[PDB]
Amino acid sequence: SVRDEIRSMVSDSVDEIVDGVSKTTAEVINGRKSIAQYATSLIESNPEPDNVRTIISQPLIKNTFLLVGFGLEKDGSNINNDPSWNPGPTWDPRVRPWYKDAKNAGKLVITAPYADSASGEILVSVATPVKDSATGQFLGSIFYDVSLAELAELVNEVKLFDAGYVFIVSEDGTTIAHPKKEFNGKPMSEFLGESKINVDTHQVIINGKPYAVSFSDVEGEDWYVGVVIDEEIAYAALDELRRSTLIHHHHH
Amino acid sequence: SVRDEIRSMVSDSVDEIVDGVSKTTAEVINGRKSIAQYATSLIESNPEPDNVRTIISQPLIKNTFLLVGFGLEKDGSNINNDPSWNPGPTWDPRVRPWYKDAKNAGKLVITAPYADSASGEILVSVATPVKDSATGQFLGSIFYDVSLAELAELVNEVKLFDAGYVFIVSEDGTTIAHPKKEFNGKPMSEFLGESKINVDTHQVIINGKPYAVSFSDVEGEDWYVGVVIDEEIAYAALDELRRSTLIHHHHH
Repeated sequence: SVRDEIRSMVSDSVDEIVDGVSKTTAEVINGRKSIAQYATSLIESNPEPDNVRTIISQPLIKNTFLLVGFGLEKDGSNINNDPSWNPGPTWDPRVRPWYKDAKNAGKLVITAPYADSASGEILVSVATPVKDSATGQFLGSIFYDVSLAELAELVNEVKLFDAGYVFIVSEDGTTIAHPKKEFNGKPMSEFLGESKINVDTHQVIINGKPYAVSFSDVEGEDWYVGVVIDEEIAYAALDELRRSTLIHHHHH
Repeated sequence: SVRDEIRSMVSDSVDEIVDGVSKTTAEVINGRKSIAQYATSLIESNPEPDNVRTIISQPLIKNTFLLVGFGLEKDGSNINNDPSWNPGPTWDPRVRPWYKDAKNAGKLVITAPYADSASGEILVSVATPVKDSATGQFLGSIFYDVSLAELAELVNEVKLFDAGYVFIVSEDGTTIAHPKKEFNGKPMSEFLGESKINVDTHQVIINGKPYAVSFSDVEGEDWYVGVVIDEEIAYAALDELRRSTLIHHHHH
């Protein structure tokens, strides 16, 4: 009954992977949100353009986000942290989804996926409203852009026996991050066949071949981490481990 | 040969635990170092006391560190982020280990454990020198205090089968964080018997009982994570898992 022991380990492995990655993802994303909130709070204390630039141009900010910009309600001007960035002459921050999301929420949010103004790539942004200390009046919003390809790479650093991959979706099945960039912002049905999240681990047929799919909620956003695993490949990897370990122990 | 399979899983589990925790620890500590560097860089841009206070008094800073203070070379004054903190009337930041460590290193460092001036608790600090923009002359140093009890709790969040615990030591065997506060800053021999780090997983006798001990380097500091595990307890936990899984599968 070795086949049984290993098949059981595969099934359990699928669940432990998705649970672990959802915890990892929550930690990373919450960390970035906290950095964004800190920068925003400093800006609210003194929103003078030079001070804004100093706050958003430090290595921590440059390395944590793709791009950061503060758009002003008064005139649609912006202060950003990349002199090379140019969204075109008619760009108005006040009509962008990050700006409206933050304005309407009145607190830090993460946007749904949308197409970047300059690059056209699908991304999400952490977005915060800026209120002046004295009056609490809306001065504008700040975006902190998040690369979805980077997020996909990050969650796939997990060991998966070469048997599949991890992805992130929102509660309605919208793809947040897939190893294949083409699916970002698109319905997960485009790569899973299934359109809605079924949290219980289950089999799915893709390209006429069976895969195990499982999900786990991400605490802090309305996202889930999903995994797609070829259990035949996983079984082989684990069986190899078992045999290799035995042999090695005979001579050590 | 079920005993063999499980004993093997225990041995492998010991190693995977220490490796995983050392990766986790590196990530968390590097994150805190990056936040400290960011705050320091903002302060260097404008070290006026009110601006310093604004930078260090935000929730992110308050929540990431126990306490933050900027000590001045000129007169031994300080600006800190806790009006309730009082180290006594003769406290001079310029003679403290965090201050000298940062001054001498000329870059961000983490101190060896030392006794806090106000509380007497053993802690470590992230410490950074502050140089003025124009002249690059030393203005003073900033400490960002790290709770060792919190760090011990953090690294012990890992699942250990109720079979033992995780700790952190520096390369010379000095305890950085132990679940039992009494050992912090003391030689690891006080709880392990062994005085030097042996990275290969090995058996150690403690209180006349055998334990498996393993270590893994932490990238970014001269620290190691160690684990002490009762393999008899671990075997039982894993055997229970195997049996429970089998039974559950018979009816599901």
